[PDB]
Amino acid sequence: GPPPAPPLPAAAPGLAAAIAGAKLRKVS
Amino acid sequence: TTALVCDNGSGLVKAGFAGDDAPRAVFPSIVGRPRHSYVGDEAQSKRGILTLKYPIEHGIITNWDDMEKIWHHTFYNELRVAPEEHPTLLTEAPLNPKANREKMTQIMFETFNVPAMYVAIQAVLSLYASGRTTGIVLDSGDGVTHNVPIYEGYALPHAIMRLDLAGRDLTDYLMKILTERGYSFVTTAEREIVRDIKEKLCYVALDFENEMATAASSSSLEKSYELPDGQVITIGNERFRCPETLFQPSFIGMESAGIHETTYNSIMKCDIDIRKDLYANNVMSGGTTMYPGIADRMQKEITALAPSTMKIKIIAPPERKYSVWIGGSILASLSTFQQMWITKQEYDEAGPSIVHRKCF
Amino acid sequence: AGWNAYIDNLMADGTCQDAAIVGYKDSPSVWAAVPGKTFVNITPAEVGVLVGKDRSSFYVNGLTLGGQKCSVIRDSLLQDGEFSMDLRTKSTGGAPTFNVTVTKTDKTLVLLMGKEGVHGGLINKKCYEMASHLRRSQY
Ligand SMILES: Nc1ncnc2c1ncn2[C@@H]1O[C@H](COP(=O)(O)OP(=O)(O)OP(=O)(O)O)[C@@H](O)[C@H]1O
Ligand SMILES: [Ca+2]
Repeated sequence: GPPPAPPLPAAAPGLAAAIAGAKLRKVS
Repeated sequence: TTALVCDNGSGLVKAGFAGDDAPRAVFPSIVGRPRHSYVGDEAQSKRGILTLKYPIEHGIITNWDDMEKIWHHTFYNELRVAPEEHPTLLTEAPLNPKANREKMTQIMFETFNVPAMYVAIQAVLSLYASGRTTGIVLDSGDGVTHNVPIYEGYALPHAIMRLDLAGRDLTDYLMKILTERGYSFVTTAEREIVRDIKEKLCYVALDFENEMATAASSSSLEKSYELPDGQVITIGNERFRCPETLFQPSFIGMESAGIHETTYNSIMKCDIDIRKDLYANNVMSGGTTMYPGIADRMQKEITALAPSTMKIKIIAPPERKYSVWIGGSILASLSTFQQMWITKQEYDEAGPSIVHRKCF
Repeated sequence: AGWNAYIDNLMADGTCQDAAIVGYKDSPSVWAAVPGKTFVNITPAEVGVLVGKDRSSFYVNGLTLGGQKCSVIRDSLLQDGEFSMDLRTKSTGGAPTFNVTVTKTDKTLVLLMGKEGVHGGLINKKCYEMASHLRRSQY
């Protein structure tokens, strides 16, 4: 069985669809 | 506020603002010192009197003091921005060493005081510019050629392939074979003429052997190139022998695989389940993929290695000389990217090694 | 307190859909995992591939975690200064896929799977910080 745990520290449409919809603007 | 995108190439820096359709600045990756600093165009113009340094060799930053001069010039002189006001996307070569990634990160946060930064693989940005998140990119520039397979925006380092020649080598080879023809190119200005001939008049033959066989009798092959001063250079079979070297590196004496074989070898190193998607999303990027005929030849050669791909077209975007930069402009303009930046707070807490965790 | 508290910590910021602590020394077994998800079903054979001497065959068509097919993106799992591997799941039919990081401590593997759209960098950073804590704790 597991040993005891030490204490913790105390301190949809997808990416291609976003790319397609990025409307780049002329310079400028 | 507006993010910056800086694509650091062996030959050319492309820099500008995320969300723009083109880089605002494109200039040579050179720093010149006297000799007994100038950067970019002005170093070029004064090249005879300076020691010129190319801080990026085959895609890798090798001279950090001079690279810092290039970046300072990019921000202060070309873009005219205060880098402390702008999150900054930088590009890197495939397989860029860990210690180099860390130094770029340190310099951005400590020297330029950027509020946030990210480092993206150049080929991944070209894939995004083409509209895709999975595919394989042939990126061939001035100093380096790579094949980079990518799954959902993540490059797959185990499968990255390198061809040990690129555009500079092709310029040198065209100069050699035009010299054999009978011309002489002794000065720097004369070399730049050869590079322009390469960019204007060279092409990839679909059937190289037949093109050589029929060259002497062709009525369409020979082309002339007239300089503003009226000098004329005529070129014949050198038009297609030059870029043939990408498929046959033996033309410049090397035993290396050509670009069709590196592409096939790279895909074969990837998961069986993604290979068909890689073949169907095989994207050309970089200046050295601009030769007319390159996609048709790649298709022919890939079909011989992988017959299942007979009907599959190579993707050769019209904007591929600048697709790395454009993909970076798209990426850094998206809301999905807000989470991706390394913030100053993250850097203060973790130090430069944070780039290993966050940027892949 | 036990290992379930570790799963709560890893899940607290809302970026991950699954998390596990798996022993590979002393007690080889799943010490804690998110109930009803994927990592709870990790097998000893799958742990064997993660930590095994063959670092090449998992590029033929991947590896599995709880039966979920994944592709290896970066493998530095057996390197003492890095101790991490990044993967992304594989699907059929264009169903969503997810980034995964595995890190290796003295006794454990820590596994994390992002929610849809969560970047692999965020998942790697969180897994690496947890493994760093465990290693500092002699685990
Ligand atoms: N139309 C063209 N036909 C053939 N070669 C071209 C064309 N346009 C540019 N090149 C070549 O492309 C190279 C520059 O490409 P690019 O800007 O992609 O490289 P870079 O980013 O500076 O370098 P690298 O990517 O190798 O670090 C030069 O060798 C140049 O001569
Ligand atoms: Ca480049």
